[PDB]
Amino acid sequence: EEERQFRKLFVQLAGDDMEVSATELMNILNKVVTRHPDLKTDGFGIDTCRSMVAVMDSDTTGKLGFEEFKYLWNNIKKWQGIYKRFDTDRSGTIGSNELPGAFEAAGFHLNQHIYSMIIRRYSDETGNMDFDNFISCLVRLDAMFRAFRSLDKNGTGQIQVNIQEWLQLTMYS
Amino acid sequence: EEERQFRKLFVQLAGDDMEVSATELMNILNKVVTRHPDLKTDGFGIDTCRSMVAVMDSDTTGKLGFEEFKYLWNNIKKWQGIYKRFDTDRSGTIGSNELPGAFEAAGFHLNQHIYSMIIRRYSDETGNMDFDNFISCLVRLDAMFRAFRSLDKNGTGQIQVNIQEWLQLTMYS
Repeated sequence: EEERQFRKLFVQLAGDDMEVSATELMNILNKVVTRHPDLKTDGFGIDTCRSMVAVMDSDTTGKLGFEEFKYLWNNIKKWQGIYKRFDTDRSGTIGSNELPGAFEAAGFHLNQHIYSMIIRRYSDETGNMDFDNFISCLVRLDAMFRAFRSLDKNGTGQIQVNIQEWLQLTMYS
Repeated sequence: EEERQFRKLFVQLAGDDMEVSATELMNILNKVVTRHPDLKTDGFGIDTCRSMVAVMDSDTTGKLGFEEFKYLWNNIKKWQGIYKRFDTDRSGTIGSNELPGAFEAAGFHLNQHIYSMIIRRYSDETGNMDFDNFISCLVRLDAMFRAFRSLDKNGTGQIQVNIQEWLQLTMYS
């Protein structure tokens, strides 16, 4: 299967340590997305890669575990398809007319106000967004929802944070 | 003076609106840092630029006001000097041996643990950090401290957040 292949690659990279670095992850992802007829991207940069590693690095190592990798991978794979589905005219961007649906499909019911900020932060002048930013925005959004949830537990929707917890959850992403 | 010059430029860009866009800001910053004999950088990318605009955009416009610009500008200017001071051998990176001081000098007394995460998130394989990341890391750190503080007020060091406030403070940066 697919994951069994990435396992081989993970073993070729870290062996038993089974932890990939940001640079190594970047190269793995770029072979797939950079060489895609429908994606229109230069591939993931190391900064994005470090974000990806940072948000998945549950046990503060600095690398990516294989299971963490799978969660991240199926996310990019899933969002990749949503990107292609909404970039129907193959222009290399998803428009302001399709983005709301792209986000709903990605797994996020965002409030108008929050949606508006996200768009302003990740869209270009025209209000359009490319594959790179789409994935970057979503990896962060998923990480921030996960960060919130880590401090929730009781399910109240209200959390208490001190500056150390704050910086830890926001800086390390 | 210096700021009076940027005012002229701001007027040449937005006139009375006096609000610069991320792309416009990127071009303004790159003329200065990209053409610097001691910096060793390709200049700020639009993503970094959007972050800069997002963290300063106090009244959710999507652009940068001139006063907001000044705060940001004096920060980059200040951090730029700290970068040069610590990249003494002019290699284009600040080492793991100088970074602690670079951060203290920049205005941050960071706890070992938080410092360690930051470094792992922004340093390269070697533990070294370049001008781009130094500024990127600091713009974010300052923004996160400002975000915390916006919800503090009583000065208790403990804040309460709901998911909307959470996403607003972390996504829009």
